[PDB]
Amino acid sequence: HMCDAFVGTWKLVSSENFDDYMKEVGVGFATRKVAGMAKPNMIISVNGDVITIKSESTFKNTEISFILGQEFDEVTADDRKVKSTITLDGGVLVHVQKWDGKSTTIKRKREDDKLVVECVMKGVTSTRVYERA
Ligand SMILES: CC(C)(C)c1cc(C(C)(C)C)c(O)c([C@@](O)(C(=O)O)C(F)(F)F)c1
Repeated sequence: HMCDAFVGTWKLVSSENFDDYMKEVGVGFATRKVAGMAKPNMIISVNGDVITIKSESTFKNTEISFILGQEFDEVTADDRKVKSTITLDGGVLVHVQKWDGKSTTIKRKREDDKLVVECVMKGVTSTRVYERA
């Protein structure tokens, strides 16, 4: 029953500061413009110890599967090759991506009927709000 409140299909309903987050990460102009326009769904499922997170949009369809605390290699939607570890910290899914001596953290949390995603790169934070589809 790890992660029960995250499981389901979620749709993006608001975004703040996402372009600036992407700039800080190093995403190029054209990808920022097209990715920033995306209205993704996020589909989260659990089977045993394996969590799967899919992101589906007109820009890209991506999927990660992982076990909490166990590092994995990820190719991000902007084509970074990163080493990722996802843990549960006080009910928050904390996703750390490492590449080229850099690091970014993406947190997913349940707040009321929303799934709130906070993306941090150095001092820049983007907040993305999803609701059930
Ligand atoms: C949906 C899409 C492809 C625009 C997208 C692209 C990225 C980048 C480019 C890797 C920064 C990203 O981080 C996120 C996400 O962080 C968000 O919604 O905030 C995630 F992962 F939660 F879906 C979405």
